[PDB]
Amino acid sequence: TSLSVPLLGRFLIFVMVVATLIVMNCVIVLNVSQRTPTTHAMSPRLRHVL
Amino acid sequence: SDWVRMGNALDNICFWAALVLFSVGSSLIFLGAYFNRVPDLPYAPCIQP
Amino acid sequence: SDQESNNAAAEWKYVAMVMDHILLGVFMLVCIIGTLAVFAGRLIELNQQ
Ligand SMILES: CC(C)CCC[C@@H](C)[C@H]1CC[C@H]2[C@@H]3CC=C4C[C@@H](O)CC[C@]4(C)[C@H]3CC[C@]12C
Ligand SMILES: CC(C)CCC[C@@H](C)[C@H]1CC[C@H]2[C@@H]3CC=C4C[C@@H](O)CC[C@]4(C)[C@H]3CC[C@]12C
Repeated sequence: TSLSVPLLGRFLIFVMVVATLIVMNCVIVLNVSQRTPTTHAMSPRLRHVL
Repeated sequence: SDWVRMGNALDNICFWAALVLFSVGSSLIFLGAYFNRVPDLPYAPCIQP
Repeated sequence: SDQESNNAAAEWKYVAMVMDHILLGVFMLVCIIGTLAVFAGRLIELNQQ
């Protein structure tokens, strides 16, 4: 039925969204970690921040 | 090495962010169930204990 | 000789990276555009009831 969403489905969709966000985060962290000076220039602002 | 350290720092802060998100959301979703007990109705139990 | 070979390899890697950036933009835009093009007409028609 479609009057409401069951708790089981809500939890599964929630953890799927969290896993998707964590996948995006892992891609970002890999992208930052593997930058080489022959491709990228050393961004000083983000370095100061982090 | 600088780039690797930046990645490590981002990894460290985002771990805590993700842990808080996961724990808080799961806890809210399941605490919704913990408070869905059968209402204390003004009736005797169906089966006498 | 190794330095020259590595510079040419780096040029190839740079080209691959530029392609990747362009394709990231294209594919995210296509995701949005398709998600709208499949549903938006019906959802607008139902909202306009
Ligand atoms: C994407 C992440 C953030 C959430 C994942 C869980 C989803 C499935 C949850 C989050 C909020 C939820 C909605 C919140 C409130 C209502 C109103 C109610 O009368 C019918 C169900 C409905 C419409 C829920 C459906 C399920 C829902 C959309
Ligand atoms: C999962 C995390 C990220 C978000 C949680 C949001 C909370 C507030 C949402 C998620 C599911 C929602 C519930 C889903 C369905 C119903 C049944 C409806 O008849 C009344 C509202 C009620 C009871 C919603 C209340 C709000 C609710 C508990």
